[PDB]
Amino acid sequence: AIAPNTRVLVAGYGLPAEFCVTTLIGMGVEIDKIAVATHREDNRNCGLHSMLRLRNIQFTTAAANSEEFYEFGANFAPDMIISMHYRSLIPGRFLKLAKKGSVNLHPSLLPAYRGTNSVAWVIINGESETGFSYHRMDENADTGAILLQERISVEETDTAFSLFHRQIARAMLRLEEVILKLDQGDPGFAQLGEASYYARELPFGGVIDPRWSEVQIDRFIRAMFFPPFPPAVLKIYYVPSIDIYRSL
Amino acid sequence: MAIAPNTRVLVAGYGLPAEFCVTTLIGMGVEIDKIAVATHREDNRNCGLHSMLRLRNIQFTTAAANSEEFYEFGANFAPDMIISMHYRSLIPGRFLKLAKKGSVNLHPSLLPAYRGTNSVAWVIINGESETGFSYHRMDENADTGAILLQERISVEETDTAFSLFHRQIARAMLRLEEVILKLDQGDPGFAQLGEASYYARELPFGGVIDPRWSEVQIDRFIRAMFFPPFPPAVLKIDGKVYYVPSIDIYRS
Repeated sequence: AIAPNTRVLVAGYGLPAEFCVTTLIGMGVEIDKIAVATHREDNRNCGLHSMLRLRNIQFTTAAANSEEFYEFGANFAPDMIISMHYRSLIPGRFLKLAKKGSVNLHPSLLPAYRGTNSVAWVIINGESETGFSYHRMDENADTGAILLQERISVEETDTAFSLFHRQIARAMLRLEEVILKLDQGDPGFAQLGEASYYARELPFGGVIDPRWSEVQIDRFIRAMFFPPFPPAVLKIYYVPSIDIYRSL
Repeated sequence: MAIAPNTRVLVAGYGLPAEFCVTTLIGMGVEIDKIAVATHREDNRNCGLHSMLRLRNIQFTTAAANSEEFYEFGANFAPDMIISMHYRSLIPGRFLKLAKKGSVNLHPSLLPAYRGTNSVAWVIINGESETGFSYHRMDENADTGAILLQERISVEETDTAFSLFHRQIARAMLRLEEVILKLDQGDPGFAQLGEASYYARELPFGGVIDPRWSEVQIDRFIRAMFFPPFPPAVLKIDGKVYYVPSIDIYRS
């Protein structure tokens, strides 16, 4: 099992966090030993919210930088903090509340592909491999000792949509193991190699430059595929697949 | 090895396992227009799913499993496979027929042991030290058909219905991808073997401790009734009803 009377704060959003809470209940962690920091109910975060309400699990939606959020942590007094797709930077003072520390899920092999749109940028740049990294957190983004990584092959037929969902699914299959490592106080290993980073913004503002090769265009199209967001644009109009691009 | 291109997969399901199943199928490269979901009305446990369906524009029905609307929904979609993930109505033989590659259902017992519906509680109540889950091809009957995948889960002294139910889901989801690939490849699965047993829908002994049971049976029953937000096991002392504490406190 996990050490009894262990207190776990999950900071998270969506399925990953719903799945994490599920896993924790499965490892024996009591309800009063669990707490969730999240964001408001929306069309990705409804499962989490409906579970929090049904099972009466204490939670906050307060902003990560608010005194209300800090107090939610201090009143709970966690042993560990798990970040599952939490969308805001968690201040150092908050992370410091967790006496056994924390773990975040990042869908790249860090220090490669820090930032956001990792799954989109992996496809554009033509990577044959990506993966995910579970890592210990510090005050900074995507930094800290690696507890676990798994390599994910990128396919020629992958879109951002498919790679995003495979990222989640595969990452979940290693979560239990990761919580143990955190519980056992595994220090993990330092990040190393060639670090890269990519921004909030939508790659090339979602528009296809026609001076690119057919190979890069196809990749851009695939990386911009993410329903219900609009797909890539050509100018001459809307291009969700290479066939439709070949039709034009 | 990857799922066949243009595979068409209908998912009949409810709650997280179904949401996770769809996540699993999209990550395996099954395209959205080639996914369909049959589920029930939106309620607490099914929001995750309903919101996904709506956000990603995945076609779905909530029609009753025995309704003509449901049959036609399947017929029109024309699945290669059907995957049941905590679907709550018996799917008729004629619907399952539509899937050329057939179907799979997730059941949280080592079938044919613990057919029926409070598998987790009954496993605890009977003092099993070992249970598991079963992925199986469906036919017209409930809990019948060839096994594609069984995995063992051990039951602990500290397990409750709550803990075990959630470990059943978590652990079962980790074999899902593999099971979809078994169906992809036409694995026939293997006939069910061993002693069958069965348990009905109504809550074991109406949620009530019989004080004449031994300490060890009462221990088990209190654990099997622990499932928030539902009320725990009940003890009657001098014709006067009491809610039991958590086994933690019961054990002192």
